[PDB]
Amino acid sequence: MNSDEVQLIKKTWEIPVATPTDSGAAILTQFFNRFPSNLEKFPFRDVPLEELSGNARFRAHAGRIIRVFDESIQVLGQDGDLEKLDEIWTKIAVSHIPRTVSKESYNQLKGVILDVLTAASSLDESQAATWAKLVDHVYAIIFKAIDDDGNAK
Ligand code: HEM
Ligand SMILES: [Cl-]
Ligand SMILES: [Mg+2]
Ligand SMILES: [Mg+2]
Repeated sequence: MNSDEVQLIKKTWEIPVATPTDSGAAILTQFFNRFPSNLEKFPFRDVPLEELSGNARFRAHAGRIIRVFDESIQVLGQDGDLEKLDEIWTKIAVSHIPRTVSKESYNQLKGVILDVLTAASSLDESQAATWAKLVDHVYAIIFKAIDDDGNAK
């Protein structure tokens, strides 16, 4: 990723990261609206869709997605970037093994994250592609740590 691309990610991230609560809720509500089976993994599985963002555990997970991306973006373009991303995302992958989060489930979330960011920062196609390169990189890291069903390899 060239220096222009890193800068673009950093600068466009400033908008959605300014509001972790709303931005994370946009991601996670969309995930559950499109792909409701994923609700069942959480303790808030029976909370009505319109009430999800009021649930504290929903808010915690929503905020985690934003914060982990923020941590990831912070390391870009500087020494140790690849190592630090591998660390971050390997740990995320292993953390979900006890919840059998499948590769399909991750891929469901992937498209929703990119959708939310594209809208939030008004990304053009080229800018969205730069974001997709980052996300695909981190997904490579996740996916070398799990089988298709989300178990350890
Ligand atoms: C960008 C992707 C994601 C990130 C960064 C993320 C991050 C996290 C983190 C940091 C935790 C806390 C782990 C702990 O208890 O120590 C967590 C828990 C959890 N995540 Fe994710 N997650 C992601 C995607 C997903 C997906 C796709 C699902 C699918 C349903 C999911 C389901 C869960 C569940 C069920 C928990 C445990 C909740 C509980 O124990 O009450 N996550 N996630
Ligand atoms: Cl579903
Ligand atoms: Mg297996
Ligand atoms: Mg099994």
